[PDB]
Amino acid sequence: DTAEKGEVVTKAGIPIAKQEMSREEKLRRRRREKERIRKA
Amino acid sequence: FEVANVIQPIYTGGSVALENGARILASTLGENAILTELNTGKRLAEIQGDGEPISTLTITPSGSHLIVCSRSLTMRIYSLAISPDYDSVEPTLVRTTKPHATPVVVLAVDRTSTLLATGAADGAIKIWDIIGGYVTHTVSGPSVLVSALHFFEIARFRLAWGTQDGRIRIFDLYKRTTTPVYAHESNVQCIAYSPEQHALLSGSRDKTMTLHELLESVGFLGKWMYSAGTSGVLRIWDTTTHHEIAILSAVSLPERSLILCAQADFTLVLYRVPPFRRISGTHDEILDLTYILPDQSMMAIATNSEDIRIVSVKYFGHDVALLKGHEDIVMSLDVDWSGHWIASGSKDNTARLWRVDPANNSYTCYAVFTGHLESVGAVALPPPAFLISGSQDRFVQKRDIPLRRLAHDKDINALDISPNGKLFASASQDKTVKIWDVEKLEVQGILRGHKRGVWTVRFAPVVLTGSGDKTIKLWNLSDYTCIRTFEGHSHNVLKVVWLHFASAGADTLVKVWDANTGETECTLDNHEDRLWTLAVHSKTNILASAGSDSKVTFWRDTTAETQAAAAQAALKLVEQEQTLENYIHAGAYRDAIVLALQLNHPGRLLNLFTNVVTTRNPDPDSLTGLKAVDDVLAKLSDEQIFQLLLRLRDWNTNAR
Amino acid sequence: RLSKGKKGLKKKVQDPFTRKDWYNIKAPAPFAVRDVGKTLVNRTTGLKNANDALKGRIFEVCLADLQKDEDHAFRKIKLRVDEVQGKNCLTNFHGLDFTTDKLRSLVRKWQTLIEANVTVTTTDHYLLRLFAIAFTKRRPNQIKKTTYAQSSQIRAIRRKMVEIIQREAASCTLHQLVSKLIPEVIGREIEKATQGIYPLQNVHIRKVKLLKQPKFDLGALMALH
Amino acid sequence: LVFGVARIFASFNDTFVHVTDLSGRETICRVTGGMKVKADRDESSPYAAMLAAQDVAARCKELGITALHIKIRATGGNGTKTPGPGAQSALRALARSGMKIGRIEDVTPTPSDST
Amino acid sequence: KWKIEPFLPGPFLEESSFMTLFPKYRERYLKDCWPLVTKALEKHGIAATLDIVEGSMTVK
RNA sequence: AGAGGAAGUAGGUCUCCGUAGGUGAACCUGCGGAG
RNA sequence: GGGGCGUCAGUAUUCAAUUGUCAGAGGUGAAAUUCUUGGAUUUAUUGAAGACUAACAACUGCGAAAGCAUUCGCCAAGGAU
Repeated sequence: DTAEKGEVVTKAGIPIAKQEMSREEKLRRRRREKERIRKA
Repeated sequence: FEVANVIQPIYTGGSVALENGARILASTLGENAILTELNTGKRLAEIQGDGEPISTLTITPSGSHLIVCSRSLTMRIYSLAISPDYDSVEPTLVRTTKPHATPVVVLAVDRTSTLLATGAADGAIKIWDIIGGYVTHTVSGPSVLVSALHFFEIARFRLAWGTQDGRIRIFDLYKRTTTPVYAHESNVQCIAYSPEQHALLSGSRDKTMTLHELLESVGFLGKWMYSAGTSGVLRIWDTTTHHEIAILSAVSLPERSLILCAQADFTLVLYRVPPFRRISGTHDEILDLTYILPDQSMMAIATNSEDIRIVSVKYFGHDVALLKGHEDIVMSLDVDWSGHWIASGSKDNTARLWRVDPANNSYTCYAVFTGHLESVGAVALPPPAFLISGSQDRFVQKRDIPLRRLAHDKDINALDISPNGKLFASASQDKTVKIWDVEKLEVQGILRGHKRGVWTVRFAPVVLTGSGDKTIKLWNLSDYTCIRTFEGHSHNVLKVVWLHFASAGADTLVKVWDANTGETECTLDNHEDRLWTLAVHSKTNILASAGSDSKVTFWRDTTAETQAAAAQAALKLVEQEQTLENYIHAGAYRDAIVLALQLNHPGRLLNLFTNVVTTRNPDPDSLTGLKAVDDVLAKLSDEQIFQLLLRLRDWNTNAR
Repeated sequence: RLSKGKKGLKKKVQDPFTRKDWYNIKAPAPFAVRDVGKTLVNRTTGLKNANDALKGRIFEVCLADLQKDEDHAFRKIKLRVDEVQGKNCLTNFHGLDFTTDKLRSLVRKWQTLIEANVTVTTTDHYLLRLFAIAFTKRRPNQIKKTTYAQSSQIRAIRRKMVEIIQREAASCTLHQLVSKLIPEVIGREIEKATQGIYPLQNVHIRKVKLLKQPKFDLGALMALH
Repeated sequence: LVFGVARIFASFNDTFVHVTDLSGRETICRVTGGMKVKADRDESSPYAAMLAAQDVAARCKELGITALHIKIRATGGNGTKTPGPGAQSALRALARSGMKIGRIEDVTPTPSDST
Repeated sequence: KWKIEPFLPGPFLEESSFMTLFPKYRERYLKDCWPLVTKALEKHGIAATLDIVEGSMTVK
């Protein structure tokens, strides 16, 4: 809620941008968010 | 879409004032007060004022003060600061006082910059210092409405006032005694004085001046009297024998020898003393725009001023000419697609066809059409081929240049031709659109209906109907059904123009979109209250929007330019992202860190910083291990320092 | 803020107060003050000179500002104007009207009003109608609540009312008739002469209407002013 | 003090602030109630009457009469014989912005027998 | 748009006055309910008199 | 224009004085000066 | 303020005309239909038509009943004393 527009923040509290993030890490972050959504 | 440029009101209703520097000019629009240079025409400044309409303003011969008084009883003085460049000025307030119990209607400022006199509606008339708020002496008290004043000296100063009845009274400021002259029958409009001749001229509404048709402004130069009244003509008279040699106001510069005419068409005419240029004050309510020439340098606008004005688009404010053939109100307007023929429909029952001669000052109305008994509402054009005229009544007509029919029940609205001239459709208030054969008297069919009442049709070089509800439809020739329907407006639409589509509203917004998609592309929000008509540049995509408000806004397309900018931006982005990956792979941590701070994405910047603080072979004097990274951290800019700090708090959160 | 109109209806606005001039109004003879106001009329030229409109108009003005006495806050008079001078507007009597506030302020319950109308002609051949109203007097030292006159008594009162107003308005000219209308001599004499039939609380003349004036004579019309 | 006669037609649907000379013939300046309010619901409102009275008093003080005799009326034939809110609010705003008031009278058309 | 403000603060040249007439059975009740009426009309600034002899209420 | 197939991306106070006007002795406002 | 016939008025409404108009007016809880720069609604003055007789007007009057309220004239009739 207090991050920048282009960037995301991880669970570690570190800003990483969606542009510099690769395709494999994008897929893995989508899978982890979908795993949390399935848990809830 | 960006605003290419606007044309704006300069004058509406109130009093105009000229400084002895004939560059600057202060005029009124509504409640506001706007001052502009005359020669370059750009907007110097605009003071807002209070909510009530402004009554009277003046500027001193030295353009140092601007004194405004509204219809609410108030008076504000503004000091002005002019640079060597006359392009822009800043007005700042000095004094706000309430002069009398009634709002003042007349003001007069002396040739020197030290006294201004003001005259009210009850008759209480006073004199004030301009540099500081005084009443240096009150002169009459409230008797009858003061309609004129004049400051003069005899070669200490004296001031003359002319009342609402014919009473001219002169007093010395030092003697402080008023003496009338004989007194006069009706409303004296203005008083002027010649110091070369020791002579007072009084011009009045009973068509007389004392040492016609009407009188509004008289004055000297110079030995040549002048007069302006309801006749519309300025007349020049000799001083010594009475043989010679509407208008709301006229002032006398003559050291610069220009006389300004404030015509009650709300126009400003510059006359030379032995039509230099004219500037239209307000295009009051614009009924139709049509963008005319072969090269399209000169748009013809049409409004309530009982005539048409041709003003240039390629100084940008100068009107080339004025063309008057109609009698009542010019209502609609249409040009041939092959150049030189413009045609005008009117509240007068006559319609007409004018030539446009571009490389001359010649403009003629040489084709006229009697037609039917009601107002010719709209004109359409396929020497031109012929003319199709519509009507306030149901009588639609078609006539050739060197036939009638019944179409609808109510007043019809708009008319448009195809570029090949085989089809023709008409639109009206009884929710029908009618296409018919244009050569014979035959009918090709009928559009089924647009819910309330259809306002504008358009042909695609596919027919477009804009209606009285908040919808707009696209119909065909083949089935006579709507192909497309669109919503999204908040009032009437009143004009649909083809691109190279766009639609104005009556909800002051003009919006563009495309037909095969069918969803809204962009919306445009410049204007004041209303919007009426749209013209288009025929070569490129430039939209000219005008309405009941007097401003006309010119928009140009920028989509190709911003697409080229986004394309080259993505080119530069992929190039510098690859050189960042190259510097990371090569181990050039310095230029890698510079390029990462430029590319603003930090997940790689953190890895570069962990590497440079653990390089395993650090320089002993260096702060972060590398002298080059020390150099860039020393030579960082302010925005890069602040963005680095905004990343440093996020890296400082993590204990790793 | 947003307009509402149809296509091409707002004409260019012209100033209507260039063509207007003021004209002071003088009242006729029997009123106390003469300057009563000022009228904004159109500017004279060919094709309807403004003196025709000034001959046409009438004014309605109260009697308090005429007599300078606020006893007559009611009884609004009407002034025709038939003559014009230089910056001047000479007037004549046309009618005399109450205010409807006093017409409500006079009617009470349990008492009778008697109304009477006459069409009388003065010696200057002006026909005019006089409408008189007369409310019944509640006698002091009485106990009964209703002061009702009988119907035959009302008819006798109305007969004496029309006899008085005819006999005391047929003999004088219009200027003497207005000079008798101003301090209400007629209502006083009706009150004095009807009290042998049934006493009347207040007799007023509520309307005077001038129907026809067959003469335009500047001699008598200026002998007024 | 030049007395102009202000006809205030206060109905329930719209209020008419109208200013004439002493004759009744020559209209000086009128501002209706609905031309100052965007809503036909709130066309007859004290705010509408206040705006209309302020505009009328501003125009008549630009002309310099500064004194009015006020005649208030309503729909009186088969109507209500009572003025709406426009009368009270227009007279309040009219004398609150200058305008020494002279004589007030409520001249409603009262039928002797209508239907 | 509909709310009306109380008047915060000589607006009369001719001293206006109105009258109405009442009968006797109302004269009793008006005579012993009048001080409330003239109290509130004095708070509004208008003098209110009652006349039991003629039977007339006047405001001025 | 078409159902499918396969794929990718997501800043002048106070006081005084001289003025000019206001409703006048005084007093108020505005200005120009001195403490 | 019982009935018939005539007559006299009074406003108000509608319609029309003459001016001043100059943007809405009208309805509604909101709206809409409608009338609206050839000028609606409004302001003033006249003219015509049809209707009805405010306030007075009631723990009343008259008529057998329904009913009957502008003034004046005529015509018979009726009640009580």
